[PDB]
Amino acid sequence: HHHHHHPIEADYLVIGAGIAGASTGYWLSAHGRVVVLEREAQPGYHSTGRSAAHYTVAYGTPQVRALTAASRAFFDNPPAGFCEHPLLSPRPEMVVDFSDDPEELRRQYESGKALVPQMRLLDAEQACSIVPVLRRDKVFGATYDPTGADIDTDALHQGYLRGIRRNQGQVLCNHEALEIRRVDGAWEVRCDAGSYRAAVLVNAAGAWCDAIAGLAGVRPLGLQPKRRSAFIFAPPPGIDCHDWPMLVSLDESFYLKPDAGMLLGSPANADPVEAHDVQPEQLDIATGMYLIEEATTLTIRRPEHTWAGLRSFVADGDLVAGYAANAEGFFWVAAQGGYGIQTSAAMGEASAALIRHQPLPAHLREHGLDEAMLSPRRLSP
Ligand SMILES: Cc1cc2nc3c(=O)[nH]c(=O)nc-3n(C[C@H](O)[C@H](O)[C@H](O)COP(=O)(O)OP(=O)(O)OC[C@H]3O[C@@H](n4cnc5c(N)ncnc54)[C@H](O)[C@@H]3O)c2cc1C
Ligand SMILES: N=C(N)NCCCC(=N)C(=O)O
Repeated sequence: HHHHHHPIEADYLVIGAGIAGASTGYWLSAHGRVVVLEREAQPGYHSTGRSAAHYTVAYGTPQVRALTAASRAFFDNPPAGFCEHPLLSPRPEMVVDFSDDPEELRRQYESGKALVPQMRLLDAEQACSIVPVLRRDKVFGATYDPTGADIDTDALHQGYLRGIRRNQGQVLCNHEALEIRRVDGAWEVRCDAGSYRAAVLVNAAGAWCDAIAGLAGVRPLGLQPKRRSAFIFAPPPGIDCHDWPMLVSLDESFYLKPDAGMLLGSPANADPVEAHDVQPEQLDIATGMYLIEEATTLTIRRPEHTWAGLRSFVADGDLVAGYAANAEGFFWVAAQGGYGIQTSAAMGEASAALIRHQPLPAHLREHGLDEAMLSPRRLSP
């Protein structure tokens, strides 16, 4: 009974315009008609705008580390015209043992060194020389990754979206997918003003990927969104922190990193929650501030900014890029966890290749990636 536009035909409908949908759509867009359907009025309102992203490697898991390592080539040397300014800024990471767990510290050093030969093992004095506000009594040693970097997430994100548009793709905000149905050989998505059809449905909906499967009648993966809060605060007068590394506790109880001339802190939490527009909890912010004030001489005045975002995982902690078993044309780009920005170039290129029934590109295979490692089929016996 209500008017709708005539349906729009495409080759791939991408649900979600965050880093997952943008990166996959970027690499698809040279090959066919891409339409990205995004619920919000902007593409980076959810997790992709909430990360203050950092890059490493040295450290998630074999699959995560391989996706991250394979992404660096694009970040450091993206195609001409992709963006105006460098995407990465140097920002070593120092993981400090505040627990007195030398065996764990040595484990993480040996493991990181295997992918990052410049990985170093520091004693407590060396850690305190690098971040001089550390309390020496609280520090037992550290690892140091000289190769870490900060990511200009908004430039990267906007570069992917711009590339889609330059290849005649569409990025449509205020286009929540409300219904999804397999109709005459295509996936057909109803948005509030009209419908969209394509042989391939690319589910890149962040914390909402299982909700999208629910609209489509496709068995979900068991994705678990987890809240992480962060805040920005001023350093004390006389503390010149702008060149400090990313500092993380060995047991991931907190982290602290410069963000320009301010400091970013976080309790590095992972509280399981439903997919929603998540807000910071006061106990998260108070805990992060408490732990920083205990580990360092800093005292924290009232934050300038607080927020939280969702880091969404499947059971094994690995990302998912692959067609659903038994659901023709439904492709998952999911379970980015805490790693969606730093893995986005390899995930985007790999997912687009697999959607198109193509082998993974050599340079990805050389970093120890294969289709099986990415597939949702591994979550089932
Ligand atoms: C505090 C914090 C720190 C982090 N640090 C880092 C870091 O250092 N490095 C790193 O790589 N990552 C980091 N992350 C993780 C990173 O934020 C996520 O992995 C990444 O942003 C996930 O991207 P996404 O595209 O899957 O999700 P999102 O950006 O949330 O995008 C999903 C999109 O789908 C849309 N959508 C949902 N349902 C529908 C629907 N029905 N119709 C249409 N659109 C829909 C949403 O509106 C949203 O825009 C951090 C995250 C947090 C919160
Ligand atoms: N880099 C580490 N070794 N751990 C710090 C995690 C930072 C991060 N990607 C996040 O908050 O999701």
